[PDB]
Amino acid sequence: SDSAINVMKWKTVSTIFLVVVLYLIIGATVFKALEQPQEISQRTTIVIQREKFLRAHPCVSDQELDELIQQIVAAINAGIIPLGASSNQVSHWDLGSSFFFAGTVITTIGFGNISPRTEGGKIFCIIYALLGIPLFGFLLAGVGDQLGTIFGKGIAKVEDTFIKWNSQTKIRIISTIIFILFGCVLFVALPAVIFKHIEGWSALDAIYFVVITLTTIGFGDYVAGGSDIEYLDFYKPVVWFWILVGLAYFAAVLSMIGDWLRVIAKKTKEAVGEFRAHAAE
Amino acid sequence: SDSAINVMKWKTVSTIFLVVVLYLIIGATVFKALEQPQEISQRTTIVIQREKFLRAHPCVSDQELDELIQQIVAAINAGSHWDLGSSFFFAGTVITTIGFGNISPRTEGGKIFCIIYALLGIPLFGFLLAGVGDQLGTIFGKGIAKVEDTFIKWNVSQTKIRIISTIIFILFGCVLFVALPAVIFKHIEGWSALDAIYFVVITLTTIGFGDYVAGGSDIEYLDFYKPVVWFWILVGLAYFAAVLSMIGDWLRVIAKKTKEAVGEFRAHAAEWTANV
Ligand SMILES: CS(=O)(=O)Nc1ccc(C(=O)NCc2ccc(Cl)cc2Cl)cc1
Ligand SMILES: CS(=O)(=O)Nc1ccc(C(=O)NCc2ccc(Cl)cc2Cl)cc1
Ligand SMILES: CCCCCCCCCCCCCCCC
Ligand SMILES: CCCCCCCCCC
Ligand SMILES: CCCCCCCCCC
Ligand SMILES: CCCCCCCCCC
Ligand SMILES: CCCCCCCC
Ligand SMILES: CCCCCCCC
Ligand SMILES: [K+]
Ligand SMILES: [K+]
Ligand SMILES: [K+]
Ligand SMILES: [K+]
Ligand SMILES: [K+]
Repeated sequence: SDSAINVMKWKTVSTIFLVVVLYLIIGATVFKALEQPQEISQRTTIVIQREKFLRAHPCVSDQELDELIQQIVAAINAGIIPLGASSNQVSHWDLGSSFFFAGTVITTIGFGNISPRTEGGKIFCIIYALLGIPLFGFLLAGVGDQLGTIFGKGIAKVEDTFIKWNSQTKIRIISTIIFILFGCVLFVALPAVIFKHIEGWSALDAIYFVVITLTTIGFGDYVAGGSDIEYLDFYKPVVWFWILVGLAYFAAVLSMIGDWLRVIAKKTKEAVGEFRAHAAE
Repeated sequence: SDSAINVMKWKTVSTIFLVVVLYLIIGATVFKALEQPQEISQRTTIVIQREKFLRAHPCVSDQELDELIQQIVAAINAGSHWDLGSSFFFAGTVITTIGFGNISPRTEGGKIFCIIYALLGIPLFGFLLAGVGDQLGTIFGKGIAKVEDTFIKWNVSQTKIRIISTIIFILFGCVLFVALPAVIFKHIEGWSALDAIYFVVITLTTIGFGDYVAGGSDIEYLDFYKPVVWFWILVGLAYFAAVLSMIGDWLRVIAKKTKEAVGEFRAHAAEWTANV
């Protein structure tokens, strides 16, 4: 029965779909709860700064001020810092920042602090992506395998010495804790400590950047290297290598959580089973 | 030899690594080629707009202008952005990992909630998107059951018709998932021809720069539009996941061919050299 299993699939997909829809509603409501306050409190305190310099210089047209701000905002997206005290500046598409940008594309982090304006760039980026993404996948699978058997040598020693009197399936719980623990050391903690001390970011700002970068949501609200500071150039290529491996590690993490959410479904599936079964005597 | 196979692994990974590294250098050089010009040409034509606004409105001092720019820069860090709908959008950007980032959490809590929202939401979404991939997958399977009987009872027959089935995937696919939505984005947002195709590939590859975001301007939006784009993403993502996988498998073959092509090149060479 080829279509009997497919009916059992749609009943699965539709149920999940509604879980996601609900999860989007939960997230939505929590975010507009978290962010509506700081929005209106910065919105109300920006029209203080507007009407302070609306009435301080009426000799400028006053309708043109909002035009001017839109002219500055539009040029900000090309990467400007327009100032009287500073008119000579770095490039956003230098030898290195374009190489960064290839990175943002093939990883699909896509920070977007750098985005192509040139019609050609867009078209080259389309084609650069569609081939580069699947390409990178192989590197990242390879680095996942390489890291995968690396940690396999770590547990071969640990699953023999901790073989005292009394199990197989229970030491599977202890191996996974040491993954997540030692993992979140080199790939979340240690790089966050370095970003904090190098970029100058907060404690959370650096952890947040790490999860945003290595999940590959990559907002761009934080980008490591993106200010003009100094940069030791021991720094820049370490972060490349961090991403390369960090991505691989998170791909496992997110898969692990994926498989956790398999079980927790099967458990709540069976837990609804027993809840329906007893049903008030 | 447990380490003889592992040396054959690292020789694979390292060779790929250098392909990617080289590919990054190729892309880099092409982008700085494409984009260095438009950078300096917009940089030089923005200090025209600066020094025009001293001369066209001397009312403003040179000193208050740098205050003004700092007032704009400070407001850039804020960006309603977090209404009923735009936060729901933002959950979408997170669990899909498109992450347009036109909306990003400023609140310490938002960041922490977003970390946790992502780590659980991403794997969750994966299942929906796998389900929609399966559903779409057997949908197109019914499309080729009809097409692999009418064209396989006459001319140039099978395993080469595997080439013709995959062209009709990519063709009919790029119709509902690249063309048709790009046509609608062009006419709704007001974007160019390329701008809409570019947004599509950027959104559905999930690079999601954010330089284009469908819904992200303050245009009047029909209550038909917003939830169509959701549904577009939901399916569009699935379709591209296949596409990018297909290209992935293409790059398997081309490697195996150049692997074997180096094999024969070394083989005739090394035996030519050896006779001496
Ligand atoms: C605004 S800027 O572009 O002009 N400044 C720079 C910004 C970032 C980098 C860089 O390479 N950072 C490490 C890195 C590597 C690969 C990937 Cl994929 C992502 C990241 Cl974050 C360099 C210059
Ligand atoms: C600058 S703004 O945020 O305040 N304005 C808006 C921006 C976007 C939307 C919206 O609903 N887009 C549809 C959508 C949904 C989910 C995903 Cl993953 C991608 C997309 Cl394109 C609405 C308002
Ligand atoms: C200061 C750093 C904040 C990070 C706090 C850790 C959050 C990680 C939670 C992992 C997801 C499990 C949520 C459990 C809800 C039942
Ligand atoms: C964050 C909560 C999302 C899932 C709802 C739980 C009920 C399970 C339905 C069987
Ligand atoms: C309108 C520009 C489209 C170009 C990219 C489409 C794929 C063809 C590249 C070989
Ligand atoms: C060792 C694998 C060589 C891979 C070559 C990739 C070809 C891309 C050409 C567009
Ligand atoms: C817009 C033209 C790009 C051509 C790329 C070819 C580089 C080998
Ligand atoms: C972009 C072309 C890469 C060619 C390298 C092939 C080495 C086997
Ligand atoms: K992204
Ligand atoms: K992004
Ligand atoms: K992504
Ligand atoms: K992906
Ligand atoms: K982005």
